[PDB]
Amino acid sequence: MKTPITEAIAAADTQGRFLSNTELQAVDGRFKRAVASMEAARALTNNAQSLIDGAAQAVYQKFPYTTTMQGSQYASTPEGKAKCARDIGYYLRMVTYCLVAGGTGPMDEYLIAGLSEINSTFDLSPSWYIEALKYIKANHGLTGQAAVEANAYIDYAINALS
Amino acid sequence: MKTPITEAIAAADTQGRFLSNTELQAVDGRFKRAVASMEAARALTNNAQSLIDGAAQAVYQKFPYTTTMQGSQYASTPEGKAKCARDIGYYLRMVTYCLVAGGTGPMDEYLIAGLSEINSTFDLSPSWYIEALKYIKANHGLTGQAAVEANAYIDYAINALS
Amino acid sequence: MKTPITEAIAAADTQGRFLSNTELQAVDGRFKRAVASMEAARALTNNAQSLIDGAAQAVYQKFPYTTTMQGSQYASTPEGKAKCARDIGYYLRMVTYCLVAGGTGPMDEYLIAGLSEINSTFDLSPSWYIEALKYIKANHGLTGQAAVEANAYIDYAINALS
Amino acid sequence: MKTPITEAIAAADTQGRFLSNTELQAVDGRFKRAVASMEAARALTNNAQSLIDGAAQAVYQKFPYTTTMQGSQYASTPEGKAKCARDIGYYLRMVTYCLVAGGTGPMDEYLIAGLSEINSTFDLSPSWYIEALKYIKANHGLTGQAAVEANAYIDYAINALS
Amino acid sequence: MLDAFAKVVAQADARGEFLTNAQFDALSNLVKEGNKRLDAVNRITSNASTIVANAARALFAEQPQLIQPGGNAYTNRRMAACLRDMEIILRYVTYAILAGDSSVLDDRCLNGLRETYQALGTPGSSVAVAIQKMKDAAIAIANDPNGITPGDCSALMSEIAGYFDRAAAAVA
Amino acid sequence: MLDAFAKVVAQADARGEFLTNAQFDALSNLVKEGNKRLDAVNRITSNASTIVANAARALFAEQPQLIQPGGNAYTNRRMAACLRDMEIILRYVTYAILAGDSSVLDDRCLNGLRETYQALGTPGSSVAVAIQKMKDAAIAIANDPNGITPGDCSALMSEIAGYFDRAAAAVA
Amino acid sequence: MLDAFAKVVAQADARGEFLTNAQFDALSNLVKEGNKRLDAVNRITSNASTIVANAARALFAEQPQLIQPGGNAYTNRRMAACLRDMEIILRYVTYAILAGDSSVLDDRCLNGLRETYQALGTPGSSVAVAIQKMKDAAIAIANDPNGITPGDCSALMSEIAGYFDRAAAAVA
Amino acid sequence: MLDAFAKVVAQADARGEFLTNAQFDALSNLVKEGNKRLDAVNRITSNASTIVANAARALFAEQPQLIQPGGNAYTNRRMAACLRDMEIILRYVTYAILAGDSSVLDDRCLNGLRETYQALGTPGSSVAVAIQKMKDAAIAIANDPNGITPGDCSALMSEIAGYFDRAAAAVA
Amino acid sequence: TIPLLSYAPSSQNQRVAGYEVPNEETPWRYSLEDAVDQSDIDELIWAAYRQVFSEHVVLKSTRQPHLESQLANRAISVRDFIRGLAKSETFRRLVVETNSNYRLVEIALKRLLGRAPYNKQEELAWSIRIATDGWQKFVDTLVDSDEYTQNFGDNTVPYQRRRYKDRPFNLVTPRYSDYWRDKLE
Ligand SMILES: CCC1=C(C)/C(=C/C2=NC(=C\c3[nH]c(/C=C4\NC(=O)[C@H](C)[C@H]4CC)c(C)c3CCC(=O)O)/C(CCC(=O)O)=C2C)NC1=O
Ligand SMILES: CCC1=C(C)/C(=C/C2=NC(=C\c3[nH]c(/C=C4\NC(=O)[C@H](C)[C@H]4CC)c(C)c3CCC(=O)O)/C(CCC(=O)O)=C2C)NC1=O
Ligand SMILES: CCC1=C(C)/C(=C/C2=NC(=C\c3[nH]c(/C=C4\NC(=O)[C@H](C)[C@H]4CC)c(C)c3CCC(=O)O)/C(CCC(=O)O)=C2C)NC1=O
Ligand SMILES: CCC1=C(C)/C(=C/C2=NC(=C\c3[nH]c(/C=C4\NC(=O)[C@H](C)[C@H]4CC)c(C)c3CCC(=O)O)/C(CCC(=O)O)=C2C)NC1=O
Ligand SMILES: CCC1=C(C)/C(=C/C2=NC(=C\c3[nH]c(/C=C4\NC(=O)[C@H](C)[C@H]4CC)c(C)c3CCC(=O)O)/C(CCC(=O)O)=C2C)NC1=O
Ligand SMILES: CCC1=C(C)/C(=C/C2=NC(=C\c3[nH]c(/C=C4\NC(=O)[C@H](C)[C@H]4CC)c(C)c3CCC(=O)O)/C(CCC(=O)O)=C2C)NC1=O
Ligand SMILES: CCC1=C(C)/C(=C/C2=NC(=C\c3[nH]c(/C=C4\NC(=O)[C@H](C)[C@H]4CC)c(C)c3CCC(=O)O)/C(CCC(=O)O)=C2C)NC1=O
Ligand SMILES: CCC1=C(C)/C(=C/C2=NC(=C\c3[nH]c(/C=C4\NC(=O)[C@H](C)[C@H]4CC)c(C)c3CCC(=O)O)/C(CCC(=O)O)=C2C)NC1=O
Ligand SMILES: CCC1=C(C)/C(=C/C2=NC(=C\c3[nH]c(/C=C4\NC(=O)[C@H](C)[C@H]4CC)c(C)c3CCC(=O)O)/C(CCC(=O)O)=C2C)NC1=O
Ligand SMILES: CCC1=C(C)/C(=C/C2=NC(=C\c3[nH]c(/C=C4\NC(=O)[C@H](C)[C@H]4CC)c(C)c3CCC(=O)O)/C(CCC(=O)O)=C2C)NC1=O
Ligand SMILES: CCC1=C(C)/C(=C/C2=NC(=C\c3[nH]c(/C=C4\NC(=O)[C@H](C)[C@H]4CC)c(C)c3CCC(=O)O)/C(CCC(=O)O)=C2C)NC1=O
Ligand SMILES: CCC1=C(C)/C(=C/C2=NC(=C\c3[nH]c(/C=C4\NC(=O)[C@H](C)[C@H]4CC)c(C)c3CCC(=O)O)/C(CCC(=O)O)=C2C)NC1=O
Repeated sequence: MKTPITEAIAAADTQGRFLSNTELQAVDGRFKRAVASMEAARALTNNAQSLIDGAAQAVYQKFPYTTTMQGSQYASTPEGKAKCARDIGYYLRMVTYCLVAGGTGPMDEYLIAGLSEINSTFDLSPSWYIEALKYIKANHGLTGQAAVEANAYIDYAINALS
Repeated sequence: MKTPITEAIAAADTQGRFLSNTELQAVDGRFKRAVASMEAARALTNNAQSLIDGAAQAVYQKFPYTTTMQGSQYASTPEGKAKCARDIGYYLRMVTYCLVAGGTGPMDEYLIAGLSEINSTFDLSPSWYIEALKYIKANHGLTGQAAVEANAYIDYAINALS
Repeated sequence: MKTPITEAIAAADTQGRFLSNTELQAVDGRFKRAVASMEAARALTNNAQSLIDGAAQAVYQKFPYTTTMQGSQYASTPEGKAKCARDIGYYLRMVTYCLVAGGTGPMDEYLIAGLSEINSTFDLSPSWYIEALKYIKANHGLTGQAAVEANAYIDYAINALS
Repeated sequence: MKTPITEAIAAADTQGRFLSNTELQAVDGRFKRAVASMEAARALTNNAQSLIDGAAQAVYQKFPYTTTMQGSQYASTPEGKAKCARDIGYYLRMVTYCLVAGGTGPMDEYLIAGLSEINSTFDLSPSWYIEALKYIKANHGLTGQAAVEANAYIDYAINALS
Repeated sequence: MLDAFAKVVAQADARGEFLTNAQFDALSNLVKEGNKRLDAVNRITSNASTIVANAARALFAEQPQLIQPGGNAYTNRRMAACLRDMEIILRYVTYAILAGDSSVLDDRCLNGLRETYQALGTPGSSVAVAIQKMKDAAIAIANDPNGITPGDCSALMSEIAGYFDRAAAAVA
Repeated sequence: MLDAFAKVVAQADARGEFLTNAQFDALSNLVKEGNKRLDAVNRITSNASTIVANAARALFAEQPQLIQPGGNAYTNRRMAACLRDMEIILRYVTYAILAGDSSVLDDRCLNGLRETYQALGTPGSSVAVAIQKMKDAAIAIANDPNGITPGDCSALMSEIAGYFDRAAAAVA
Repeated sequence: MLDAFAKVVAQADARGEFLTNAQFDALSNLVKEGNKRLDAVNRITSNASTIVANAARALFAEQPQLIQPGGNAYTNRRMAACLRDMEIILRYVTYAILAGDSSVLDDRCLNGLRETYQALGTPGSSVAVAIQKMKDAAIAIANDPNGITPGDCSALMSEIAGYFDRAAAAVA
Repeated sequence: MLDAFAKVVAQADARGEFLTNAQFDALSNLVKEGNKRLDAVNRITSNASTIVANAARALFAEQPQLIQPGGNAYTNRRMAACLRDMEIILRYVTYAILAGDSSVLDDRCLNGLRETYQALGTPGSSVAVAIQKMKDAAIAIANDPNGITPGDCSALMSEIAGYFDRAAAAVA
Repeated sequence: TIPLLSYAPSSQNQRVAGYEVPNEETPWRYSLEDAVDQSDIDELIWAAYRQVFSEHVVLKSTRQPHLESQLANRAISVRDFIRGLAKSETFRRLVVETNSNYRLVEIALKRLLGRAPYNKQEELAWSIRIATDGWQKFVDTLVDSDEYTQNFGDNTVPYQRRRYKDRPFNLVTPRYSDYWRDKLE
């Protein structure tokens, strides 16, 4: 996975050499930022229950048609509302995982990989997820450099959906 | 492009052989079908304006929110309505091109290639064009084998967008 | 084999695409030509014993040294006559197989492949078989486009040998 | 290994052709020059013990400062003296194989290959063996062609080490 | 790389007998009923995307373990792979239908597929049930009697079902 | 590459207007004489070997410098190469005839062929003469009025000559 | 190839549940002990060549059968190979130390290592002895504390010994 | 690939002992009879085409099922392949004869060839018979005392026969 | 550092010679040498993507935009495009990380070079190439082998050399073997 530690290790493995001081400096920077990163991850996960529901309602408000006009792609049925909750929960869980991993690795492996391929087959408009992630970026409740890390990952997902 | 004529020629070219009776029989079948193909293309282009207008209204009825929701991606503004007409006209024009070419070549080289990237970047939901092409498939006003051919190419576009 | 249907299948398989109307039109052309192809095949097979013997005598007359000059690569012995008859019969039998298959597949798999190696190692000058095939091409006993098809496959064999 | 016979075989095999007269001439030359080389090999094996003893004393005298420093990479201790004798013997033992093989094949297979990494890790200076083998090179007791061919192999090894 | 024609020609070449009248009249029947075959394959290929998508929705509804976290059809990359595999099976079956022979299907798709699935751990039984769902959907849409010149082609539909069944049994 | 149908479609797409009635009529005229195009290609391809052989013997008789020692078409290896390239030109021209357009001929065979011969040191003028020999031989064989349903195929024969001329002018 | 953070995240992804408070405190402890890990890898990498070479000197004498004629370390080339493989194991172990888990050691190495040597004809038991001798060398060089603020780094030494033992047991 | 001299030096290196007198005189005997070895390989390779052709005629005379339609070397393709494989075995055994050892023959020709023929359907027994036919041919052509300075070379022909036999036993 | 330990080659279809005209099972030859129009160049690029990565894993994120533009402007040879696919990070994550060196030799040989391993000894023989030189250098030498230059020149997409009555490598070899499935449930 695209974790800072593993990225340094792979860079050294490409050249078949023992870990040079450059890689060690990189991982040291990761450890120094990890305090803020882990506090941000804790904050997001302990507020996750409110965030997921709020994002669901936000997308329902921004796209009223997604709540009314019939179709499996829409949340016209309670089953569809469950699907919506499940998927926005997936996104929130992945962002917390990326926050703790220190890189985009987790969301790239479990979400972004082939995201475009399937969101067209099942006819899930990416704009829905875009708006939901924007809500989460506005109500995350983090501050300072913790906030900057979390918002960076959220926006990575936003740009990937687009 | 993947025109029957060119397809057989390329198949013989990669095998470094003069065109044998197999390829000649294939292109003969193409010429036998060409009479109906040309008939179908004539029919589609002679009533092109009616088909374009009807398809526009069809998507406006199936998706009411696209006619009111503010934003550039929607046709709430008259400019957007003009753009929508232009696009569905493009689709119909390519259908006629494919009918004349006897293959999917034109469609792949002028529409399908990179279709996902454009419909994702400008936030143009594929379902819109899906519904438009369904209307065209229902109102084409063809009969017999000619209708079969046109329907097949329209559905190729539909499945390519999906 | 290189049969038209299978050739279209393989062409679509290399690109991983379902059989679009291009392939379907090719197979339709094969079926439309099948009427004449089957006529020609029946004509060649029902008269497959007079022509084989006639071609043997034709080669003996054009090249009198091939049945009198001493050696093992000649038809002077009765066993040599049997082998010569078997060879001309093989060419005619392969042409009929290609006529029924619709394509040159049978010819390539059972005859054309490795033709030069055998004609060079066993001292079988191609000219002998060229003349034999010319005799068959002149006395096949067909008319119209069926005659065209017979005289196309036999000429392919001629231009492959030499 | 890189024997003249073997090299000709390999050159013919990579082309896929039967042995032409060029290769046969080369192997003939090998046999013609294999009279003197085999004589030299016989001579050097029959007096092998005396010549290795002389070479051992030669290196002890040329490098007494290594002969006195205590350590694993030195012959100062009696166990190290035994090791030094065996390795000097190894060089002579390989030179006889080289003489019989008529090529540099044994040199590359039993030594030379990875000489740098060994002389870097154990740091056993090649100069030790080089001085011993120069003693051998003058005292070998060959004459004429035997002497010059043996000298050629010996100096190939010496210049290869450096 | 065989079709019906190549199959019969290969038998005839193995025996070494000139094509018999019986073989000729046995293949003329195939050509005479070729337009029906072409229509069937055209209908299945025209609805390919919808067929695979609907069957996939049904499969994940009947076996939720696949789409639950930790299942083999989770993480959205493996979901894409699963959809791709379903459409691949449909594609090779379509090849088999148009050819009229199972040679292509057994030469490329069903030549040891079990081993790959077995090694990766992908549940083969679930794949089989998915193929069967695709079978019923496709056969129904192709045999839809309204919208085409009528005729009796139950035999061809049974052959299509046989191809789907062959794949489902060979992978499971 | 663009065949005739593809060429008209591509031009219409570049301008951005549905194919007009005049273009439709032109394409209908082309398909009305399509059988003639197919017959011509069949006749030329079945005599390929004889065409190239006769033209080669004539070329070496008219320009002996090629087969003289020290010339370009000598040493029996370059003779093989010369025959191979002559038949290559014939093959791509036959492709062009069947297509109805010179795009394939101009994209693979004569595309950057002048530079190739100029670097190799072969006389391009002689190559042009060889192509002309092939032109007369092939046009005679293809326009042979005995053996098939009578009619006027002169327009197509002129088109075939045009392809050969295009190659001959592009190599020299 | 995973790291500590990625390992816990992967287990959490299999479970499909947000990172628990317990996991958070575990990773916080891992970050708390980061500086010592970095120091250890820096120190071992600065002396890597000397470490392996010194251990090798002793290994060949304590196992003379390998360097006697007919043994697996005999000849210059195979001696070079043995040194090379010792250094390879050391390199992948250093990778593992920085990672914090033995995942890298088992992924691109130690996956069938015993079988490879067994097919090559190398005695696996002797390889195990070599790995253990290397293990002693490495634990010693990392556990010679001087020149830096002291701490109880015994945990790091124990986990390094665990990595070396894992390799030794995997090859024998 | 080890020839005779390389084989003895390799065995001596494994033992770690200077080349023994016995091995010296063995290789000296080989060199004294070297002209005979060279002449044998020269005769076999100079008649390679005729050897393979005559052996092929004999094979198809003794086993007519091969050239009967629907057999195992029927069709020009499989005929060419059978001729090719006969010549290939001859080529690698000639290599072995010049070398003086069978290492090349068992490493680059007979190294799994039995499995290849098991899968292909080619009879291993029949190819062994063919190898024996070529053995008789090569032994007879080399044993033509007319045209060469005479002497007793049957001893050297016995090992050529041995190499042919080794191939025949290894192929099935 | 060491002359790669010699391996004994086994008889294979690719090693054998055969005077066959192309079959319907012919691999199909995607050659950029003709400098075909952009639409056909798309097919060629897709075939290389289909070979280095499997059809299964070639998604949008896998697609390198730079590579798409590379092989469009008659740039570095198709061989170098293949090498770029091979050394790309997504390939290392998908293949290199999920297999051991011994299996990696087999996978890369089947896909990049297009021939199966000659024998287990060859799998061992090039495993060290991966280790000492580095995976990037291993694929470098893999596509810089004399065999490769003969097999696919420069502008020819790699293909299975000749799977005559043989299962295609893609359909017999998974992305990773069941051995790594121990990390899966
Ligand atoms: C962990 C990585 C991962 C992701 C992201 C994922 C997404 C995912 N969402 C899906 C569907 C869906 N997702 C939704 C969600 C929504 N409905 C709405 O109204 C909203 C706008 C929206 C929430 C924001 C719906 C309704 C479907 C069903 C689509 C259908 O049946 O047609 C499906 C198809 C199968 C299904 O119906 O569940 C997948 C695979 N699966 C994964 O394994
Ligand atoms: C010839 C092949 C071809 C296609 C297919 C194509 C699509 C295409 N559609 C576009 C925009 C657009 N397409 C629409 C279409 C629609 N609006 C609606 O409400 C409907 C639901 C729908 C019609 C069915 C609209 C409104 C825009 C402008 C969007 C924007 O600027 O944000 C644009 C952006 C440039 C522009 O604004 O024109 C492209 C490139 N372009 C091409 O060259
Ligand atoms: C179906 C594909 C196929 C072909 C074409 C084929 C041809 C073929 N013809 C052969 C021989 C032969 N063919 C002839 C034929 C002729 N004698 C004459 O006087 C005439 C001029 C001429 C007939 C036109 C002769 C004499 C031989 C024997 C050659 C010899 O043993 O020297 C042989 C040598 C092996 C035979 O008995 O052992 C082959 C392989 N075999 C095949 O499997
Ligand atoms: C052209 C013939 C062909 C077949 C049949 C084929 C199968 C095939 N499917 C694969 C992956 C896969 N196949 C599936 C399939 C499924 N997951 C599910 O939940 C379902 C039960 C099932 C779909 C119905 C999945 C999820 C993967 C990805 C596995 C992974 O990367 O972890 C792989 C792994 C290597 C790769 O990704 O390229 C192969 C080889 N490949 C082929 O080339
Ligand atoms: C490009 C390839 C191609 C297509 C697509 C094609 C269509 C085609 N289908 C036809 C007939 C037909 N199609 C059917 C098919 C069916 N009967 C049923 O009950 C089913 C619902 C369906 C089968 C699944 C039948 C019975 C006929 C009339 C008899 C015949 O010619 O086959 C006909 C002849 C009569 C007519 O004009 O309707 C054409 C031209 N022809 C072609 O050459
Ligand atoms: C395998 C593909 C295929 C071929 C090859 C084919 C040949 C073919 N050519 C035909 C006619 C013809 N062929 C010619 C040909 C010529 N007239 C001349 O004066 C020239 C010497 C020569 C052309 C260079 C003409 C004029 C016709 C009648 C009109 C036409 O159909 O084009 C006909 C119809 C009349 C008949 O012969 O029964 C057929 C079936 N049909 C096919 O489906
Ligand atoms: C994935 C990590 C990795 C490992 C583990 C690896 C090991 C490895 N070591 C090898 C050789 C070897 N390895 C040794 C090692 C030893 N010699 C001894 O005397 C000792 C008993 C032992 C050290 C303690 C030797 C001597 C050879 C050469 C064998 C020969 O050529 O005969 C080979 C044989 C093929 C070759 O030389 O390329 C492999 C695959 N390569 C790798 O890429
Ligand atoms: C058959 C080809 C072959 C060669 C050439 C060879 C060289 C060789 N020399 C070695 C060591 C050695 N070489 C010496 C030699 C010397 N000490 C001195 O003071 C002198 C100046 C000098 C004699 C010239 C010593 C003392 C060792 C042992 C070092 C150790 O084990 O640490 C070793 C290490 C293992 C061992 O002791 O055997 C090898 C492998 N090995 C081979 O298989
Ligand atoms: C570029 C890579 C890199 C390195 C090499 C690095 C080393 C490093 N080690 C440190 C301290 C330290 N290192 C140790 C470690 C140890 N305790 C022991 O008993 C052992 C002997 C040893 C483990 C090997 C301790 C206890 C401290 C001081 C307290 C602490 O920083 O946690 C410190 C903080 C104070 C200082 O500068 O000394 C740094 C920066 N930092 C880096 O970013
Ligand atoms: C360098 C060592 C080497 C050998 C020997 C070898 C054998 C070999 N022979 C082959 C072909 C073949 N080999 C035979 C063999 C025979 N049929 C018979 O009736 C005879 C008894 C026998 C001749 C002695 C046939 C019939 C084929 C053709 C297979 C086919 O086209 O279907 C093939 C198939 C693939 C190909 O043609 O490339 C191999 C691998 N390959 C090698 O690399
Ligand atoms: C270019 C490679 C090369 C070849 C081909 C070669 C052959 C060769 N064979 C020779 C003699 C000979 N050749 C034979 C061989 C035979 N005795 C028999 O009964 C058999 C019929 C036959 C075995 C083929 C004998 C007995 C001698 C005389 C003694 C000898 O020199 O070996 C001689 C010495 C006298 C002469 O010039 O003829 C040479 C040079 N030498 C070479 O360097
Ligand atoms: C080193 C990184 C890099 C750059 C920068 C680059 C540029 C680049 N852009 C290209 C295409 C293109 N670029 C455009 C660009 C534009 N059309 C417009 O109306 C706009 C004003 C403008 C966008 C801002 C178009 C339309 C093409 C397609 C031309 C064609 O292939 O037909 C091409 C042709 C081949 C290809 O598509 O790859 C190159 C080489 N290529 C590279 O490898």
